[PDB]
Amino acid sequence: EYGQTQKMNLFQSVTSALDNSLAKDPTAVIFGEDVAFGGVFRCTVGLRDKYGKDRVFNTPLCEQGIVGFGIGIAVTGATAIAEIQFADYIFPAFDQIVNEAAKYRYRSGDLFNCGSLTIRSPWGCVGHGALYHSQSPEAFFAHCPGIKVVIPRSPFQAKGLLLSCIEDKNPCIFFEPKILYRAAAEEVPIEPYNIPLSQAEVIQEGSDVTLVAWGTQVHVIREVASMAKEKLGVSCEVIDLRTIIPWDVDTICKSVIKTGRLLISHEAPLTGGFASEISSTVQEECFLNLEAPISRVCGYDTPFPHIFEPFYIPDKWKCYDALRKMINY
Amino acid sequence: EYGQTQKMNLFQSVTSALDNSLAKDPTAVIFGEDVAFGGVFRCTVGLRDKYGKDRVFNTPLCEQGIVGFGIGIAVTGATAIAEIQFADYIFPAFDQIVNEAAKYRYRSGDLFNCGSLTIRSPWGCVGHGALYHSQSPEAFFAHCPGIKVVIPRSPFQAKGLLLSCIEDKNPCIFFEPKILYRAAAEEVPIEPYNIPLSQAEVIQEGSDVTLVAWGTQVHVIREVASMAKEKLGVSCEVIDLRTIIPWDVDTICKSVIKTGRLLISHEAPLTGGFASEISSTVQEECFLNLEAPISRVCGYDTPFPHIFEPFYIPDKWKCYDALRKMINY
Amino acid sequence: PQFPGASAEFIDKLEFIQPNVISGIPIYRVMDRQGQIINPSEDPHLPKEKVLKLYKSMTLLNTMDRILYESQRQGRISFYMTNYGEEGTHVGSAAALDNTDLVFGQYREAGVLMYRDYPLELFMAQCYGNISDLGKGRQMPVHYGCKERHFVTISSPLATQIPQAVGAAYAAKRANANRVVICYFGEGAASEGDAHAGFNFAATLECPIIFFCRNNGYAISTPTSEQYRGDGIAARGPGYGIMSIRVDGNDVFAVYNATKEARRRAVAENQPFLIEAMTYRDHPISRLRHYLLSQGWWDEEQEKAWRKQSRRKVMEAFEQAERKPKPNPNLLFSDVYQEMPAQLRKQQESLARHLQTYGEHYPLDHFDK
Amino acid sequence: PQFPGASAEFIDKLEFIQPNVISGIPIYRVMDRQGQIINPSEDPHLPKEKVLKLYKSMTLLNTMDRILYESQRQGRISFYMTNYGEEGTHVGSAAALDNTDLVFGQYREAGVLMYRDYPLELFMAQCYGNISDLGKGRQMPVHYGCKERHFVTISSPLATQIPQAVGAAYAAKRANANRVVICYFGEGAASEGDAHAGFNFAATLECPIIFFCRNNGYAISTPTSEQYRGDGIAARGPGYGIMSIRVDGNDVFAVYNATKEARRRAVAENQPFLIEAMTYRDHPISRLRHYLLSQGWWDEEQEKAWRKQSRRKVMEAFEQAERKPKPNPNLLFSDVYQEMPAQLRKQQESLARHLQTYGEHYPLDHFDK
Ligand SMILES: Cc1ncc(C[n+]2csc(CCOP(=O)(O)OP(=O)(O)O)c2C)c(N)n1
Ligand SMILES: Cc1ncc(C[n+]2csc(CCOP(=O)(O)OP(=O)(O)O)c2C)c(N)n1
Ligand SMILES: [Cl-]
Ligand SMILES: [Cl-]
Ligand SMILES: [K+]
Ligand SMILES: [K+]
Ligand SMILES: [K+]
Ligand SMILES: [K+]
Ligand SMILES: [Mn+2]
Ligand SMILES: [Mn+2]
Repeated sequence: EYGQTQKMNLFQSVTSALDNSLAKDPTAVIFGEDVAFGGVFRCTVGLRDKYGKDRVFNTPLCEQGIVGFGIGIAVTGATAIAEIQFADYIFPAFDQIVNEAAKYRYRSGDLFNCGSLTIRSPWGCVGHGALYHSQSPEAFFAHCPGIKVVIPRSPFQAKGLLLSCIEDKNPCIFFEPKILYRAAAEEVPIEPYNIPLSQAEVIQEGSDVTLVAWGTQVHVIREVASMAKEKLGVSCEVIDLRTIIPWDVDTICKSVIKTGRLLISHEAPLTGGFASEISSTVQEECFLNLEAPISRVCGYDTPFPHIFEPFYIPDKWKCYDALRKMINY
Repeated sequence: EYGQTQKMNLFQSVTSALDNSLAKDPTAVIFGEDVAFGGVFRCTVGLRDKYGKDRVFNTPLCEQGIVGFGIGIAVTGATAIAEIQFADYIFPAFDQIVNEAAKYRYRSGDLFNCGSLTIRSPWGCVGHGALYHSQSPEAFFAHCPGIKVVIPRSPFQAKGLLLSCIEDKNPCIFFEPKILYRAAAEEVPIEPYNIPLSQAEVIQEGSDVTLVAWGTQVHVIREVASMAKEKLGVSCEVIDLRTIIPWDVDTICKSVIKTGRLLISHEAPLTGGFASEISSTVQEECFLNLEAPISRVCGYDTPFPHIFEPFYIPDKWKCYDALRKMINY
Repeated sequence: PQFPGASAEFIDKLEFIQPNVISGIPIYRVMDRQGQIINPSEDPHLPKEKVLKLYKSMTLLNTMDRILYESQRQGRISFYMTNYGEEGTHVGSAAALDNTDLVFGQYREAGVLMYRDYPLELFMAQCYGNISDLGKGRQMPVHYGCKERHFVTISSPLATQIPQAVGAAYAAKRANANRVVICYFGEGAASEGDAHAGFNFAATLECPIIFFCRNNGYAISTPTSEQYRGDGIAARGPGYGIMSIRVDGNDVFAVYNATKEARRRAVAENQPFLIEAMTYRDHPISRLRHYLLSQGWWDEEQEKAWRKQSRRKVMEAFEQAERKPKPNPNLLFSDVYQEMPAQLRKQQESLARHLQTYGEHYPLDHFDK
Repeated sequence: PQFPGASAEFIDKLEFIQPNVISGIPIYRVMDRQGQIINPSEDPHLPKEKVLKLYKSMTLLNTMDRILYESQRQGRISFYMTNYGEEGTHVGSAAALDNTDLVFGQYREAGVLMYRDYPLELFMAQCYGNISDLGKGRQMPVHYGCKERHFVTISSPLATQIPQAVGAAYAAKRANANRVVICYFGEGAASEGDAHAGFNFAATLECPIIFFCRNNGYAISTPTSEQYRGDGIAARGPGYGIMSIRVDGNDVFAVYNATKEARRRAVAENQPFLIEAMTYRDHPISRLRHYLLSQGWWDEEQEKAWRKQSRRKVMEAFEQAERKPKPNPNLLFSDVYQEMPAQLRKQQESLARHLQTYGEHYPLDHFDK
């Protein structure tokens, strides 16, 4: 398919995407807290020595300023790849993201834009990260017309989705599931390649029920597909949404039209989580095919706890039990 | 019912609530940009002369600092009523609101809290406010466990809901529909009174369809109820949600269980708007009663335009046409 | 002392460092209230034609303000922010810039556009949101932008342009084409956290940018006693390692000299400069007038003739603006993203259908196609 | 000059104001590296018992750090932030405070809790998230809080406590019971916009608060050359109208004198003070040791005995912490709001049912009830 490959874990596939970007786009710079020495998750290792201290550099410890600065770079046409050290700390930049980056092109009649901006950030739980090293903020951004939000599930998906976000002409947030940074490696092409934005991927076909998730939770619903087939002889269609907005409404409705049943799952809290947007849309377009209520299996409506994490997350057992009931509705 | 009343418009009913609070709670202070001289919508007129310059005062022009400062007051047990001048400018405080105020009690095991905090802010469209004088940010806050979000529809509802937010022991955002500040007046009691939080109100009973909205859009769906009865002989049940979170799931399901059909409406953009949360929940609890898809009639997924406002808002005609189709589904 | 955070000696006596507020950074002035040059060695000796261009831009801006302000009071436009007291800061600083220097600002920077020859008809088109607005009628009045004149579209949220401006200056440094960025804001906006972000990034990243703070003593109702307690904003520059100066914003020559010299050094040295121009919420126009008179470059007759011609240029542009249609409602949906997502096209399509059936209820008469 | 924003004279010469960085605010020192008092007129002559309490709190904190740090390396706890180099700033400043002064901080302030006698078993309970944690096991390790000791629960997002601390100081002013607030943060956290918000509000609202900035030259990997370009953080105080001083954070006596005097004036005058304590990423403990020796207040034998006793107190608390159960999972749902919303109870109930059926798959063995 894509030429010579190499075993990479997710952090490695990130550095590969960033290295390929800097190599072919002379305007591109990478900046944020502690990126110069390689970053706290090693995602920028070797890149400042390779490309120069004016292209891969540390900013002061100020998130609103990191995003505002990145927008200013992108206004001149240069590629700005900003990092926010944990997705949990993206909120001081919420006004720059939502009132500024997202609206820049619209409000100017396309006289100005920040489409060459990408903000990449570690995301999702990690076993022990508690309130502020665990968050999945995607739904906060989903209500904001003008940004793209993208979340991969593996090293190969990560490099190709990050390359698309970097090259896309709209401000993008790329959320990197941090618990996968050093998990299992898979083969990833050395040279650049793209995976399309706003396109979900059906990774397993099935006929009885549709499962949708993103990031690490995709591996959760893959295991639930196995459990269900094994324990209930139920055929699950398993879908990785990938892009949160704009999202692939088409691929998800087509599937629900075939199976008649949907379970959506994410680590973020239930209330106002993105599963409600997919749920309500699917219900509107597929109403006459629904055999049972669309289920949402999500984190509880609480902050993300340290010691109680094992009981908080929407794990395979929570999902399997929800699927079971849905089958018997 | 509530003693001597007086004709008040919404701005007046706000000052009445704030005056009653300061009169009976010696700890209470009101602060924000330009509140000392009465505020840019006249909501604090006369209150600094009456109660003192240490109790009703101007801060520097810094929203993150306004909310952080308010949280610090409330940590000592004192009532802090902060104002953000337009809801559109609440976003610089998003991190204080979401990572701090909302989580303060949880993360400390209830050793500390900011429950004596209320943030009040002008909200919703105004005819000509364009991108940054028009926004309805409620759905951004709805995904945050630990805050309450409340939105009244009239002067009488406003004073009683604001009094509850002020007195409730959880951090509250009260959004004041600014286009009503000087609209029609209604009788409002002079002395304090409370309207409960997390309780929707059925303002008109009906049998064929349920309509839900909040703020100014409640008057929109009241007119749609009239149109429908007149033009289609359709009996609408009209519901003002009032509290965005925690919301009155019970009152809304009871109604949909009776009517079998639901249309939800809000000025905020469709995607990730709060109507998707009500829609998906109602579908889960009332699935076997749904005669037709739950409809969402919302603003488009764009920023809020100056000159195109008449074509953007989910007005009575948009809603009526959606209801029509839903009746004939 | 061996501490990496600071270069300093020890002291063996406890002494707290006190702000000098009562006797602050002095105010640089070139010409007095009578238009007299105070110290000939500071005179910029701008040539007559340029100085007249300054005068005429200041006064034409003032004529347009008068007309549009009255238009707001009558409700023909929904919003207006004037430039009264700000004509000198803006025309005098713009004149010291290269034409291709990128400008960021907010509500009092129309003077910069005027000096750069932005057509009156376009200031008008934006205020009326008509078909001629390249902003497509999407933003509130006075939210001007011009890509040709290197003037970044204004947004309402205060101070957001400040760290953006620093980014554009960083990017300019890298591109190596000798350009500066200027960023204007008021003393109230300087209290937002984005000002502290911008100031700090500009110094640590070594960016060729001029921060131009206009201090008029008020942010809406809030006097400065309630906005800060240091010696204004200039006193804050040295704390970020930024070279700073304070100038008389009623003196176009003083604004010009400080801006010119800031630009020269910012560009050469890749370092930020802070100019705080003091103004009133004696007036830049009359002060320059007294200067024109003393050089023999202007007189009563010329002044009356120019007042009449500028009034008519403004009213020609005004009447034409008021009469143009607004853009097609289709344009509420474009430029949200660069491309239009299919689900957004689907909403465009739903409005089209809606207006097919219910259009009599919408003001379709005023909008194009 | 008649400008409301600033009190100042005119100047008739263009002169940009330059930062003095090479020769910065000097560093206040009381005792040299040998524990010798340098200038007797600055000696606080703290009584022996208090000074020994300082020494013992610093060293016991260091013993606990050693043990918990190794515990993190072995994976028995998930996170740890030590106090090495910070013992002097924290014990010396806490000692200058009243016991009821409210403390806000972040990751290097356990010294304050130690001086205020927070039980070792509670530092431990929080790190292990066990039943004895009044924080109910909800936050990452080292996120200490104590309502009894007036120590506001730490949160991970940097600088957020700074404007909160200013609010609590405003509220204290109004209550009129002679209390100060102290707010600790690092030089990296001082770059966030919330620091500029806090500093400014403290001066304009006239709040009795001490800002205590610990400057160790680094924020994770980022040296200060990349964090700011002014003369550290102290140089920024005067720009907000805040009285500022810089001290040797290796000298408990110097930290104590500046803190004591800041507290006295903040409370009396309702004004903020800024202390920047310089530290290393020569050591506060050994320096105080040399002082104890020269007064005849300590010796080798006492030092070995105390090292042994403190090690055993720490290990007693450690072993007990490790052996306690974690709290009931029911506690993940409470305190979200003060009351528990019905829809949240419904989720609590769904977990209970879930664990009825699938509990064998959860670590239920370690959690209470
Ligand atoms: C983030 C934000 N908060 C508040 C406002 C409301 N506002 C519009 S102008 C203004 C005063 C700004 O004052 P200053 O920056 O001094 O400019 P000046 O009007 O004196 O020229 C305010 C508070 C805003 N536009 N943006
Ligand atoms: C808002 C936010 N951004 C980033 C981080 C990650 N972070 C944790 S400690 C730290 C360095 C803080 O440095 P400084 O304030 O100097 O304290 P020090 O560690 O030197 O004591 C960083 C960047 C954070 N916790 N919060
Ligand atoms: Cl505004
Ligand atoms: Cl952290
Ligand atoms: K991009
Ligand atoms: K409250
Ligand atoms: K702006
Ligand atoms: K904090
Ligand atoms: Mn001002
Ligand atoms: Mn540090």
